[PDB]
Amino acid sequence: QLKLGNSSIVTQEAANICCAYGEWPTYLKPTTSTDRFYTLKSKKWESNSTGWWWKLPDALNQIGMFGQNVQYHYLYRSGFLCHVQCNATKFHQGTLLIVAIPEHQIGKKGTGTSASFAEVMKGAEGGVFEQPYLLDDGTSLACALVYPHQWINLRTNNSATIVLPWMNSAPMDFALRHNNWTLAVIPVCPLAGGTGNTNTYVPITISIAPMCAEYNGL
Amino acid sequence: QTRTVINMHGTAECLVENFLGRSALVCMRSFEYKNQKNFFIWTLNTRELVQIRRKMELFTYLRFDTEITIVPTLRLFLPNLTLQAMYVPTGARKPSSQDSFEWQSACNPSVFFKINDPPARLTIPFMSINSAYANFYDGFAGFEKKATVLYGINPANTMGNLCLRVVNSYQPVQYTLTVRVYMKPKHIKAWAPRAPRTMPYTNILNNNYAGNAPTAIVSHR
Amino acid sequence: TGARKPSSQDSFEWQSACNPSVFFKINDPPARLTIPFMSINSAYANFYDGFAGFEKKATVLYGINPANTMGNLCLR
Amino acid sequence: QTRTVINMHGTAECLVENFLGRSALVCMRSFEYKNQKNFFIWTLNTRELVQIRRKMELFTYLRFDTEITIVPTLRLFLPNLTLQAMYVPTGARKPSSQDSFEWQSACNPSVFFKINDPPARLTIPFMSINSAYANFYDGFAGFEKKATVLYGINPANTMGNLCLRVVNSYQPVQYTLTVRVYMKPKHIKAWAPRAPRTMPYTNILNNNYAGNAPTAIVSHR
Amino acid sequence: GVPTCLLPGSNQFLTTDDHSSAPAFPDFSPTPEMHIPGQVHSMLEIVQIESMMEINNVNDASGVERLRVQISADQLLFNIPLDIQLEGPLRNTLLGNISRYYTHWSGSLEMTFMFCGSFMTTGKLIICYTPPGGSSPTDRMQAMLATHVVWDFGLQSSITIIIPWISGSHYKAINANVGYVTCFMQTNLVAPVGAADQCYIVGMVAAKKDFNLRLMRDSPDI
Amino acid sequence: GVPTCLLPGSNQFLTTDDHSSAPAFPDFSPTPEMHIPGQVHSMLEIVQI
Amino acid sequence: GVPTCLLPGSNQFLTTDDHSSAPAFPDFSPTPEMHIPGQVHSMLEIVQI
Amino acid sequence: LLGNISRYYTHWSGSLEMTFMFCGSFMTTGKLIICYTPPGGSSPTDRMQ
Repeated sequence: QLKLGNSSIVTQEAANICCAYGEWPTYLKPTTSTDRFYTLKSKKWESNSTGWWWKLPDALNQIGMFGQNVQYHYLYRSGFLCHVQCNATKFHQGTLLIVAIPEHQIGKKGTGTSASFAEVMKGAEGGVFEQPYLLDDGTSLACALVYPHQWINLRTNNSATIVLPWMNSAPMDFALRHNNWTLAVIPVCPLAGGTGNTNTYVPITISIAPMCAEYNGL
Repeated sequence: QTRTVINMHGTAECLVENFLGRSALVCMRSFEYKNQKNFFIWTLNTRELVQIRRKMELFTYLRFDTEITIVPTLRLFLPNLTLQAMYVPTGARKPSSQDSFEWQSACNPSVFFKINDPPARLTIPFMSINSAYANFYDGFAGFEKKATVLYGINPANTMGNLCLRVVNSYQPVQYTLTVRVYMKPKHIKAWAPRAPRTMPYTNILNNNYAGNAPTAIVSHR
Repeated sequence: TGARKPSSQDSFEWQSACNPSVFFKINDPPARLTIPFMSINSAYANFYDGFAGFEKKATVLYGINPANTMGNLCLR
Repeated sequence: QTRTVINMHGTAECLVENFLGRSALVCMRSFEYKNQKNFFIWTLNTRELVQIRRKMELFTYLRFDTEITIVPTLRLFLPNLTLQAMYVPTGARKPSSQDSFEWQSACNPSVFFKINDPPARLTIPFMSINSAYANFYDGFAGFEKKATVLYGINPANTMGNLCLRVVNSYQPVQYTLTVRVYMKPKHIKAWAPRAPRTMPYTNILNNNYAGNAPTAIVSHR
Repeated sequence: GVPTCLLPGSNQFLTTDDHSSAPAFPDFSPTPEMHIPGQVHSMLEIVQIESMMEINNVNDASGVERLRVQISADQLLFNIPLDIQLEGPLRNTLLGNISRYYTHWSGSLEMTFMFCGSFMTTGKLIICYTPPGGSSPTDRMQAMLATHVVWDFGLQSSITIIIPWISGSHYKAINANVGYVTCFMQTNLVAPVGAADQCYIVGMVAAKKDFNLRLMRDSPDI
Repeated sequence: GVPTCLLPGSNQFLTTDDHSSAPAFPDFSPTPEMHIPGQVHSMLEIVQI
Repeated sequence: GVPTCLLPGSNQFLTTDDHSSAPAFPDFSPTPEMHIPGQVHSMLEIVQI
Repeated sequence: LLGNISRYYTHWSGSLEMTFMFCGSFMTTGKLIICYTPPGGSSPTDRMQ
């Protein structure tokens, strides 16, 4: 039962919580009770789904005291603890690949113009892959394992944990229009809980905790 | 169908420094001269040539010092013309024309050479505001919620511009001068390697893929 | 060895970021390169009592070690 | 409308030596040659180019050793003509014409180069009688209460003159030779910084301001 | 003064020379660097990172469907050549993409097969490795003789097979051939009334610390 | 005699190069300097004012 | 800077010169060598046969 | 001096000190509220802000 600040979340950790590139997040004039777990809206993992993605600073611009500080303060610097729970019975099957892409430049298909502020900055709602196979990046899903990756296998491994440090080429950056990380949950193998489709949902639960958070300018 | 018995070697060849860090022909612009314009302007970016663009886009962040080597070439329809290569950093007005006041500056570094001389070199140090070049940027240059501000362009990532002027532009002969630019990174430090790209390119300002098909990379068996 | 040869003078292979090259002019001293010991095999074999391929066909030439190739030089 | 997170640096860039002390194109004189005159005469002063003039006028007193680099340029309507750059110190008669006895002197230093050769350099040491150059002078050159003596000209501040002669002046071809002069101070020591100037210039001999208006510098809100 | 002599190869532009050219900015200090996470010193460190492979690279497979092999209701399941330039399963992998920048390569591999079925479902596969030269197996009897592992879903979720050091080069053009890896249905696929009859297997490949890339060349991918 | 090799970027005029060029006056002594008040070493000292 | 003087016989190609020319591959390692039997150091060893 | 010197430099960063001097009589008295709004925040319009 994990708990940061006031909020708590019940976990099912059974293996070492791997830190992204083995660096535990830390903060180093700038600087405090907003370091708490935010559980995003549950997402339906249908058999015909493609894949979801949340931009963490974008995802937390409007959520509680963290959102209030980001709207008030001109800068930020924050690590992210991402907990993903695919909730299903022993009967269900499939594989979720959780990839924390650094600087995931969204790429439209068969257009000249780039993605606008609307298509990129979903916020708390999160986005959906048009082409999961190409990560909407020109890359391959086969090559997506270079990034901090984990597997939710509906057999054995029913939850994933990612610990993202401050990945940016500046000590601090802006949350309003920059996205250091992109947490992408992609179904590698389609959900096949063949119970006559009594409940095809098998919803995914995302929980983001901004750790070692500091800001500049009150 | 093969005869390969490869003995074990060292890791010298597979260094990032030896991979990214060597000269590559990025710019091959030509200019006619006949009976005011046709000066050389070039934005410093690794995205112009597809091969080096993919090789650089293998990594997220990387620092280097850039050796820019300019090779002149004269193509008459050889006189030893004087060439001036001026490296204008970001935030300085670009030369409006060949006969522009910006050339006669006391702040913009430049080199004077001639055709018969060895090709010119400059080493521009790690120039960006940001503590490392970002090949990809999941943000916006400005704060305006308008199409005027382009997506995925860090304005700190600009390395400045290089402007070459043929001082002896007005000559008795009609010809073409072709400038070759060679870019060589030095002391390369790389962080957060990216997934190698598969599909072709559209433009330097954007990462759109058109399409080895977009639904299948490998030629199906 | 194992790189596509320049198809013509105006070929993309010249504008490569992987093939080493030298730029000189006529009045300049003659150009030099020092290609290190380049073969896969730990020494050049002047004679080879074998075959390049496995096919029992005239397509595969006799007494040619494909590791012995030192590469090609292309002047433009 | 901006993305600026600038990390703390050293004070190397903001040194006075690195500010004033680097090459600047001060003189760009041209000379026709066709079917006795059109020799190059230039007074050594920092006041010819407005940008470097303001940058120098930021300080009252300053000592330096001057690197003068001459870049030749031939413009035919290229033959390797011989150029002689003679540095005549203050108090020596100036070359009356191209074919003048002053060129054949045993006291005036000079350099012999040609067009295809690298551009010529001299380093004239700190040359003034006075122990430092004064950009501003609140006095008179002479004692006469007459308009003949100019106001605010220290006659010790003169660095001497540079005279370039094209030895191969008489040639079968009609052309133009353009001389570029680059001035680079060295070991700069500055004293008593002045208020930065705002308004434009009229002449090198005087500090008159004509007029961003003379009653208001900043464009009014 | 001091004598000097312009050797042949002087006044030439070697495109791979390394010398300290005259600095454009003499006393300028670049922006100080700090600890950016995920430091990499060589591409040999990149190939260490495992990557997913297109085992099901048939024309009927479109998009992510190419990355998973179907298994459901004792026939051959899949075959994979170890050639990393024969536009096989290995082409898309970090191994393939990085190695196609190098003409000469040699080293051992580790292949991880992960099962994507239900918790209740159980079965057996036989995964055999055929060294180079030997014809790829066609029947269980050939598979049961070669260096193989009996992978069980019931006990072990994902299996790892270490392929000993292999080599190949493109260098006339006759290409190259290296050993195969094959999977045969040891038993039926046991699934209760709840779990779906269909199941998927996903492939993963990485290079051990013994891998080496020697001669750098341009990749013909683009 | 001693070998030497003219590297690329030789016989070029870098406008920001720093080298000890041949002295116009070899043994001439500049006018000795004395303590002029108001010494400044950097523009970062000027902005302090 | 440092003076130098181009001696006669400079800018010539001696066909029997021996100097360390600029390496085509700067940090490339050639294939390691092992003990090949029948080492020969001179043709004076060949005539012994 | 800050503006004039800094306009010679593209990249700049550092803290400032602003001195406000009153030019009224000795007898005259009053109060002002001087507020600093960090970057991004809209400039204040009322005493409460």
